[PDB]
Amino acid sequence: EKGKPLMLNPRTNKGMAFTLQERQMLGLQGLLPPKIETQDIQALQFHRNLKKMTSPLEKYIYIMGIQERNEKLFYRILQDDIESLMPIVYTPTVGLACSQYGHIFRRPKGLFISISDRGHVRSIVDNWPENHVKAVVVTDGERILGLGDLGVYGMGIPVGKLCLYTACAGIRPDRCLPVCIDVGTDNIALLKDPFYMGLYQKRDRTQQYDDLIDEFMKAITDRYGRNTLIQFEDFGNHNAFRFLRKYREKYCTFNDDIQGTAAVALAGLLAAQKVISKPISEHKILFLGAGEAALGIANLIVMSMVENGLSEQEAQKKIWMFDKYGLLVKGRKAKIDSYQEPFTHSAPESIPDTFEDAVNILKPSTIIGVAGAGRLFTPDVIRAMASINERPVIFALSNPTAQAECTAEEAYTLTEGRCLFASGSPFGPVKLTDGRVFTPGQGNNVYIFPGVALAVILCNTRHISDSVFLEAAKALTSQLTDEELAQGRLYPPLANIQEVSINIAIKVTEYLYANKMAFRYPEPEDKAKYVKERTWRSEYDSLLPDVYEWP
Amino acid sequence: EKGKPLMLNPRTNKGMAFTLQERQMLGLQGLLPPKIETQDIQALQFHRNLKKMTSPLEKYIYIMGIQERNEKLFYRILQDDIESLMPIVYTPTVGLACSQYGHIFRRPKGLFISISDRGHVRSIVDNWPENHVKAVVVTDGERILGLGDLGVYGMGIPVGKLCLYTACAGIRPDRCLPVCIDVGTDNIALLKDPFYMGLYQKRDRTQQYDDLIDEFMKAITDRYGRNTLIQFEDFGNHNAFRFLRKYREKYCTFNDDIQGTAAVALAGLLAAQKVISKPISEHKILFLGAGEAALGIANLIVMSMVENGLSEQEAQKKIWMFDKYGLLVKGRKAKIDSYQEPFTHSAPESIPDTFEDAVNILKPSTIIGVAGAGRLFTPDVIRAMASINERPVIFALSNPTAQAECTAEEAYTLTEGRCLFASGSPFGPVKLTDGRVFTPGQGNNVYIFPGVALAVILCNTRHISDSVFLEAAKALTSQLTDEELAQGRLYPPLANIQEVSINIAIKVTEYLYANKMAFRYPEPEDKAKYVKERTWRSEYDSLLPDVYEWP
Amino acid sequence: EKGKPLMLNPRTNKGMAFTLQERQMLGLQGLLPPKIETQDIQALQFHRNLKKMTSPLEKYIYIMGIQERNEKLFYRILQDDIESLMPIVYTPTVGLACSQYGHIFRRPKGLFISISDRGHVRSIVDNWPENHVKAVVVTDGERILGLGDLGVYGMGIPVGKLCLYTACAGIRPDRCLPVCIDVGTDNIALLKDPFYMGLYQKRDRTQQYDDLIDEFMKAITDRYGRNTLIQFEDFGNHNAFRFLRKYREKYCTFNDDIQGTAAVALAGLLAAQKVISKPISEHKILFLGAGEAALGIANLIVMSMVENGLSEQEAQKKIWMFDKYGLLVKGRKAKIDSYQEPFTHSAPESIPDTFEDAVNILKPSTIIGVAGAGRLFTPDVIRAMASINERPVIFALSNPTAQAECTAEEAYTLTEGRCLFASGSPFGPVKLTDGRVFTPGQGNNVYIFPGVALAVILCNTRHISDSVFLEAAKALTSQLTDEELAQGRLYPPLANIQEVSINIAIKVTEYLYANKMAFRYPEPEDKAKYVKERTWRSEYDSL
Ligand SMILES: NC(=O)c1ccc[n+]([C@@H]2O[C@H](COP(=O)([O-])OP(=O)(O)OC[C@H]3O[C@@H](n4cnc5c(N)ncnc54)[C@H](O)[C@@H]3O)[C@@H](O)[C@H]2O)c1
Ligand SMILES: NC(=O)c1ccc[n+]([C@@H]2O[C@H](COP(=O)([O-])OP(=O)(O)OC[C@H]3O[C@@H](n4cnc5c(N)ncnc54)[C@H](O)[C@@H]3O)[C@@H](O)[C@H]2O)c1
Ligand SMILES: NC(=O)c1ccc[n+]([C@@H]2O[C@H](COP(=O)([O-])OP(=O)(O)OC[C@H]3O[C@@H](n4cnc5c(N)ncnc54)[C@H](O)[C@@H]3O)[C@@H](O)[C@H]2O)c1
Ligand SMILES: NC(=O)c1ccc[n+]([C@@H]2O[C@H](COP(=O)([O-])OP(=O)(O)OC[C@H]3O[C@@H](n4cnc5c(N)ncnc54)[C@H](O)[C@@H]3O)[C@@H](O)[C@H]2O)c1
Ligand SMILES: NC(=O)c1ccc[n+]([C@@H]2O[C@H](COP(=O)([O-])OP(=O)(O)OC[C@H]3O[C@@H](n4cnc5c(N)ncnc54)[C@H](O)[C@@H]3O)[C@@H](O)[C@H]2O)c1
Ligand SMILES: NC(=O)c1ccc[n+]([C@@H]2O[C@H](COP(=O)([O-])OP(=O)(O)OC[C@H]3O[C@@H](n4cnc5c(N)ncnc54)[C@H](O)[C@@H]3O)[C@@H](O)[C@H]2O)c1
Repeated sequence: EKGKPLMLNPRTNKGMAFTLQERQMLGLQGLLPPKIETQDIQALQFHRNLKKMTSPLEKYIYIMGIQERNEKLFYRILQDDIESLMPIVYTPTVGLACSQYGHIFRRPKGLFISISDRGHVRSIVDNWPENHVKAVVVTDGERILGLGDLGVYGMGIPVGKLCLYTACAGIRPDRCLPVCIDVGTDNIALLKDPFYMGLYQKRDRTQQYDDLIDEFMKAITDRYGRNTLIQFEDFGNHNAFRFLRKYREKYCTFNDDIQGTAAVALAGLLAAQKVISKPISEHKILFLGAGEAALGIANLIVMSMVENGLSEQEAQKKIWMFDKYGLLVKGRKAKIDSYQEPFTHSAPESIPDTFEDAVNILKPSTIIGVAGAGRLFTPDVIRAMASINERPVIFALSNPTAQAECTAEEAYTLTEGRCLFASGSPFGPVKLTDGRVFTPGQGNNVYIFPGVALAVILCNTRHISDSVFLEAAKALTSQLTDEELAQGRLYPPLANIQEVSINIAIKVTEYLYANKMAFRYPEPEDKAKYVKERTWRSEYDSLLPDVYEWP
Repeated sequence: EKGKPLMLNPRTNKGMAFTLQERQMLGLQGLLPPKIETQDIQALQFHRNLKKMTSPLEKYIYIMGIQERNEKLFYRILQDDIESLMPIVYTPTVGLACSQYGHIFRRPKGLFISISDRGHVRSIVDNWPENHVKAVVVTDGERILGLGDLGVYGMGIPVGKLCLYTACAGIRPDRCLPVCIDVGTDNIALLKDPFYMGLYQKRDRTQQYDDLIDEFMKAITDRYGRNTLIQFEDFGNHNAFRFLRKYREKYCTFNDDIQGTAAVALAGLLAAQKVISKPISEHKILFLGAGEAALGIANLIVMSMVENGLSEQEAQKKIWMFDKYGLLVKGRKAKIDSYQEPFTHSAPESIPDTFEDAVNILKPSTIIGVAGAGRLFTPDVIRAMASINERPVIFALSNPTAQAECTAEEAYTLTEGRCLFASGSPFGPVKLTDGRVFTPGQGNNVYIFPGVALAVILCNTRHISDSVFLEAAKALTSQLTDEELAQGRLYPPLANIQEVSINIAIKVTEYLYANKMAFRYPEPEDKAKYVKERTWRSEYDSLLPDVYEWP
Repeated sequence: EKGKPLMLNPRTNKGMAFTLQERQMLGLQGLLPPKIETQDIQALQFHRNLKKMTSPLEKYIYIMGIQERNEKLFYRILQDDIESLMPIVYTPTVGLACSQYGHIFRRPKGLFISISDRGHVRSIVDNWPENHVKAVVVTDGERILGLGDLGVYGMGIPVGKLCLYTACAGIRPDRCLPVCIDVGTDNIALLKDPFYMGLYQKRDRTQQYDDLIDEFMKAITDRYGRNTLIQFEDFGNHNAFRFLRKYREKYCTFNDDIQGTAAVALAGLLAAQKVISKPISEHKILFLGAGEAALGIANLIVMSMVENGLSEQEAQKKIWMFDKYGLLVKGRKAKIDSYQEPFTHSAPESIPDTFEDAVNILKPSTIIGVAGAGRLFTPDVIRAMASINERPVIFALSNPTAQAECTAEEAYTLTEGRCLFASGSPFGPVKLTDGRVFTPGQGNNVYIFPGVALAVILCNTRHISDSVFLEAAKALTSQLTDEELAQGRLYPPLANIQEVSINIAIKVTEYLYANKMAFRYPEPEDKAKYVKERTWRSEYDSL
């Protein structure tokens, strides 16, 4: 294939980096201006132009323009300046982009499956032109973090996340399939817009909803394979969580809100445990929240303790949960689900009404907040920890920032800089009155999903075990240098997310083979060389035909 | 477009004549054996192989195999050895090929329009992939010369004739469309064959026949234009002749049996008139036959005399016709059609019963036989001419050989080598008893259809006048050299059919412009250079991309 | 995809059998005659046309004509009349067809890699349009059995063999890559030919040649994967045997003339054993030839014996070899390879000068002829075996009839119909004076290469062990029914080559999974169903 098509296909288009010989031999001569440049100077021109613009939204449009024009240039510039541009391509900007610029550019990307297509979903899946899809990321656009129900404009989130699959772990773009399921929207801003690109109905919440996600799962799987990696993104928590439970064993699926959070959470505790060298039986964890997030993080703490010499039942007894109804204790007015049982214990003689009370009586070394209620780590709660512990561990994991349990500012000032703090929220550094400055711990799911996704795909793995995320957690924290642990870092620098994501992938690859969950044989002797060699790269290929004389 | 497709398209395939650089740059390297040859040595290999085989049928299969593989090589070898291979590609072999090898190779070529497709013929025409069809040749396969009703196996005839359009006049192959109309067959050899490729019914002879040919004419014309050249080939004479009359004015159409015969016939008379210098009023023509052939040849004699100083009514009086019912004379038992009127005259006082009688009483300088009855030029008839004339002109034009009015052998022996003889039939040389050898005149429609077709297409002419064939006749005979006229040649050597066909085309081009029947403007100053420059040629083009350094 | 290309593509072209529905839908109405047919009518039409063709060479040209126009129809008619058309498409008439091919017709197919393309073999491999090649057959065409050095015209043989891969074992044609390596030719009649299609040079036998083969192996493997089955065919006996040794551990490779021959020979010997039940102790095998053919048969025989409770070197003691310098014996004047050593034994008191003398002293139960020197199984040799043995086994395997060690005629007559005889030659039935009628066994590599190939591809096997060929030999003989063994058949009928080939593929698949040589996971539970439902078929698809 030669001529114009080479230029209109972003997967092969090199633009001005088309060699003179390439332009002449492939019939491009005259279709480009008469000047050869390299990926280097192409990339340099873009970085320079991005430095002139200041709006994140404007940066999104500019860089997503390239992704449609020149695939390899897009992933060069993305990887050149990854810490700055991960927040532009993905959260928080992608959500802001979808909402505002859905109606104006109207450029279709990925696959749209509406409830109108019940019974014929296989035939919609058959229209996707790529034959070896390895990674599917799907949304119904119900809960875009910090905006809400954006309907089909949700498509932007799977696209953005897949960009990071490629940028961070070098997963092949052609092997990725962003999907948007349209069951309606509850947002009258969209239902009353004559220019809305989605179905004009309230979200279908009937059995037809559950049957369509079922049909989609079957359909993707029947074309691409049983081992096809599937993530649900910005679904309603109730849907996302019950779907993880329904499909986790039948399909190759994992969920960032539960399992990525658990890996990122544990990674941070493990980092905290390297500076504070506090012994295993000196440990007691108290959760604000007892939902799927708490259960997921808790499960992974239990499993970590069991690998370090404790017993499942010993590890469990070091973990307490406090939900809406208060502390979770054997025999109480409020419900206790059978997944919560393992962390529901015999009451201590004092029973608390507030979380503050619960801290004072239990005296935990670590509080983890996953309630999504708001500032429930109140100064009295933060103050009480500083009192009970030399170095208290305070994780305010609830997102977004409004829902977070406490700020970095109020966490560090009220413990006079002695707490080991992490959040999902982006808090800036905080300056105490003695002069010294604290940069808080920022837990980010991008630490986990790229490396995990790459290992599962490269191994042809069909089931993602809890131990994957355990192994992910250890792999992340094992990359913190002794110099970095002394400066109070709980998480590697995002600038190194590539090296980080690949080492996690090598270590999960090692785990999946060692435990007979890989189907890619023969098994490699060296798992490092196996992955470092199957990563997609942004360097331009030669498209030059091989001309040579005959001796 | 590059790679395998270049090789599977016979219009671009060069086979072993693909340059090393072409093979490397276009992605053919390894798809061909590792040896470069030229058209020269390709052509040489074929000629050498054809010399080892002796059956015309075997020569047909071998050479038609190339036409499907390598278009330009096919037209090189065809033109290299044109006198030998015109009879293989076309009549008489093509008819013999169709019959025998229709059922075995079963390779579809050209467009099939069946009576099953009444009302939807435009949509069948729309399936032909070439957009600028200039020349259409169509059969219903009813009367293959010297075989009969071959049904859809008739397709071979239009294909073969189009081969000669290209070989003889350099008309573009891509601009040619062979067509086969299937209305059934009356041949039970085909209707009882389970492997027959055509419709299983007797030929439809109802109004639906006339309506389908109408719909086909409209359809071809509505896609390709009003100026699109159309010939009917091996239709039943009644159909071929009444269709010429119905469409001749509405459409750009001409018929070889009537108009090609008239041009070839007149060309021969004009040649005879250069050696015998017998004056215009010393001339009297007697026809055996008074049908469309006689009328067509007669019309063109009248028009030739009128250009030389006679009057339409004077010229007519020099022409007599003798059909089944005898001599055509004002007031006789038998019918006289209004087209026959002009050559129906007042009776001479003796009235003949036999053609022999008619010769003796009228004493014509020329007898032309177009009756299709058989040996009606009996020795007494041939003898009577030798008696009445120093050099009698005897044209036995009825085809095939069985239907011919007399042989060359019996024509030359019974006039003791004094007759100027021509036939449509291929008679070998004839040796008289005084030693000397006569090569007879062979009239061949290939003298006329290539040159005429090229002029009409190159001029965007919409109507083919009688004067075209007049001009064709003069153009043919004007090419006989004075040396050739002394040896008794009535027709140029077939070995030079290319030069001959192109000069005819130049001279018809001159006529069509001079008489405002051309639509291609601006009109060229020099009509020779206009045609010599628009001829398709068999030389291979370069497909090499233009690689060059930048100064 | 649409219209004319759909007809010009032999993979898709159904010809007259394109349904009205398809024609309406795919823009074919008008491009085809009115008539609509079924594959049954096309095949029947074709079988009739072929029967009035007189020459086996005229037949080749007709059927290969269909192969270039309608691939489905080509494999239908081939499978329909598989026994008669097998020797048309392949051995022997493919060799004769090659001899006078590339002159009159000279259509190109497969992949041509020149010694001129040195260092650029990857370009050429990348020019092959198919993306999922699983089966490569390669030749340099130095040793076409019967004709010899046919240079670049040897391409016809890989093409011939891949046709049998598909016809016999239902290996997908679009996953087959015939390859001809052009390194020059020593054929003088062919170098002087101006219309020859190869390099006008003598065969490059330098290091450049060995490097080219290394580059080919690496190129095929880089594009299509390390799994890719690579089969060498009609290579020089010198190169084929040494390239097998070199590559068979590194890549997924086998050689038909060594490992295929070995497997078919053993299968015959094993069939002979069910008939006569000679106590394994009494077995004594004497080869005419000590070539890599003999070494391949010998290796598989000891593996059979070891598997039936003999120790390795105790089995080797039962096998004697005799070449151009007489019996292979310890401290002999002539030269012995390190692969010939295990079948080189201490000298018996009297050292045989002649093969007859070798038979009388050693008094063997079986004689295997693989010397390609002609009629060395002399009447006196055949009478000796008849006298020493109740049921003597005589295998005359030198392939071209004229250089077979003996005839069925000679074997059955001079043995009073007591001998179990196989050859590689197409000998007819033999009628003795006592009125009994003997049908000699025809050993044919087609019993093995199809089923083995399918199994290795389907199991994503990377190394093909000696045991695969031992298991294939056993799989072949087990196809023989009690009636067939009673009638004294040594091979199953060729008419059933498909069933035979697919049963062999199933047994080899079971062995490969059982011995951790299959890398296709998940492991199937029903191997017979796994293989049967993965075979490509001649049945037209819907478009
Ligand atoms: N590059 C292509 O255009 C292409 C397309 C189809 C097949 N192939 C060939 O087929 C052969 C078979 O593949 P294999 O099983 O050896 O692959 P593999 O064993 O190298 O990889 C194991 C699995 O991971 C996938 N994979 C590998 N690298 C990846 C990446 N960067 N992103 C996402 N997924 C990735 C594969 O599809 C496979 O499912 C390969 O040798 C390849 O050359 C190539
Ligand atoms: N903005 C968003 O898009 C969004 C929405 C929902 C959840 N989330 C995040 O995802 C996670 C999933 O939450 P979930 O589905 O388990 O919610 P849930 O209500 O099912 O469970 C959350 C837990 O917090 C507890 N809780 C609620 N209010 C409380 C209070 N005032 N005091 C103490 N405990 C209280 C609940 O009892 C429960 O145990 C949350 O941690 C949240 O950070 C984000
Ligand atoms: N060669 C191609 O692929 C192609 C296709 C379409 C259009 N064109 C271009 O469109 C322009 C317009 O054409 P034009 O009106 O000047 O043509 P023209 O005036 O040279 O020819 C007059 C007519 O005769 C036809 N013609 C010319 N040479 C012919 C041949 N060898 N056989 C049969 N028919 C022949 C033309 O189609 C036209 O109808 C041309 O300059 C040409 O380059 C080229
Ligand atoms: N074999 C074939 O495929 C075939 C078939 C028909 C015609 N042709 C040729 O095409 C031409 C067209 O013929 P047509 O359609 O005008 O036929 P027609 O019958 O319409 O006219 C032929 C003329 O010959 C005359 N004729 C017939 N028998 C005669 C006899 N015994 N004596 C004197 N005159 C006699 C007729 O009266 C008539 O004037 C013929 O000249 C013939 O050579 C060939
Ligand atoms: N189970 C069935 O009924 C059935 C039948 C036909 C195809 N399939 C296909 O098999 C797929 C499974 O994936 P896979 O292709 O990796 O496993 P597979 O079992 O189809 O592959 C086995 C190996 O042999 C190859 N192969 C299979 N059939 C072949 C043939 N006839 N000729 C040559 N090579 C052949 C394959 O490329 C692969 O390397 C399914 O997605 C399905 O589409 C399944
Ligand atoms: N069984 C089958 O279906 C099958 C298949 C393919 C090939 N073959 C045959 O395998 C044979 C291999 O032999 P090759 O010709 O390639 O030579 P080779 O070098 O492979 O082996 C021939 C052996 O015979 C010996 N030899 C030569 N002349 C001799 C003589 N007069 N007496 C005793 N020994 C002699 C040689 O020294 C050598 O040891 C071929 O003849 C070929 O026809 C058989």
